[PDB]
Amino acid sequence: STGSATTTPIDSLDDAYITPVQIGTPAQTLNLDFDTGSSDLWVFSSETTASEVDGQTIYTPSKSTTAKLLSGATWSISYGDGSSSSGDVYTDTVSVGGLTVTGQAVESAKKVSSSFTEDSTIDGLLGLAFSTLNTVSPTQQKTFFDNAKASLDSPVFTADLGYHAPGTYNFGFIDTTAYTGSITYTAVSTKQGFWEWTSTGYAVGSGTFKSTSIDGIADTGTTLLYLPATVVSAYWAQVSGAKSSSSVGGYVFPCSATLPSFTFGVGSARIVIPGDYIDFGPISTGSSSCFGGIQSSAGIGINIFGDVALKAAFVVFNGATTPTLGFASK
Ligand SMILES: Nc1nc(CCc2ccccc2)cc(=O)[nH]1
Repeated sequence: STGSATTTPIDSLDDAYITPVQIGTPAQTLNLDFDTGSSDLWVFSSETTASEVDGQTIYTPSKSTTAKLLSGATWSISYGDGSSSSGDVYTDTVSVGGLTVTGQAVESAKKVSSSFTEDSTIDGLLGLAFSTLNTVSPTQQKTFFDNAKASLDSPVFTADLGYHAPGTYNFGFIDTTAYTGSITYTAVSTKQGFWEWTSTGYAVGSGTFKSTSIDGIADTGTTLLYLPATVVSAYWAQVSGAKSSSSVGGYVFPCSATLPSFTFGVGSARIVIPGDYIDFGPISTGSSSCFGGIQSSAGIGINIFGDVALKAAFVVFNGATTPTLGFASK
């Protein structure tokens, strides 16, 4: 089997991407944030505290003839950015772009943190990291991709995120028309439960390539590109007037600047992130100070190849016996 679904930026800055998902019988379609950096499929629901729901589409398990409460099971997650959610668990039928899993764990939110309430565009998360990170207790549950994998034509999914435009998640096949040149595959460690790999280095604009190992994660659920302070300083030094602001919480730059590109290495291959991808717009409405899309990973403890990086590539999440990641230009 295979599946294919379009993924859409939630706003004009590509702050996150949503993908429609069918849950239950009859289908209830929710727009979920496909997150290769976490491993819970959770949704806003009929059970979510009423004051914590503000425009999201909710899953109502009582209206699904295939929903079954998973006895005694609860979940609670806290993300890298400080947001959180928790609740109980059903198993139900879940489909993505024509691909169906029966008995998928659907984690129904009883509580969500304020950032989720405040964003009406995201109805929940669909985790695509390794199932070892799933938070369901006392019996850990499998991700959508883990459940689907055996049935897929090939045990893979791909992320093709758009810059200011729709993109695609495919399951079970590689669309050879969706990228240019070849796909370069690179080793993955699953020891932290992430798609963790090692970049071979970087370049800033037309500058020469610096060969240096950067360990990090391919994370569709993180918006920005988080890299070591030395690398991030080298980037922003090329932007006149750019400064790290402790009050804002990162590098900001004059909105009138034209930003240089940033290149990262995958083996001998190179993925080029155009300068415009790094512009996250005014820090507050009407400001002429803009927020940078490349930020220091210092004190978050891990480098993160988030959407800023991934949207410059066609990305293969290869779930073979020994997982690997592939990157191509596009
Ligand atoms: N990998 C990853 N996932 C999340 C998911 C939660 C989320 C979703 C949209 C906006 C804000 C928070 C948060 C995070 O920091 N990293």
